[PDB]
Amino acid sequence: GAMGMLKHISHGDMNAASDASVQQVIKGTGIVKDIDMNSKKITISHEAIPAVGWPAMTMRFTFVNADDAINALKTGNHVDFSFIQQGNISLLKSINVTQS
Ligand SMILES: [Ag+]
Repeated sequence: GAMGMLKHISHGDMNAASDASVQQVIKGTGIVKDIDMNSKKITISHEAIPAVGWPAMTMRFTFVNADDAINALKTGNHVDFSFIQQGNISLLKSINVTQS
């Protein structure tokens, strides 16, 4: 059949929102340096993240649930991630592999 559904392809009609569950979810980047699903800690050598105000250091991030991203995640991989600060505990919400 002739499938030609005239939708707003014109990127300017903002009907969809990029936000949903962003409660100041602090985003950053760095190279994964270790993954421990057992204690749910992922030690990532992370860069200067100005959103939290932390310099380029190696530190572990606690995740709530092992996602498909976290499953396909490997050490040595340069990634961009998103977490929320909880005292000293950096609670990893989501993680994106940008360079493997
Ligand atoms: Ag740190």
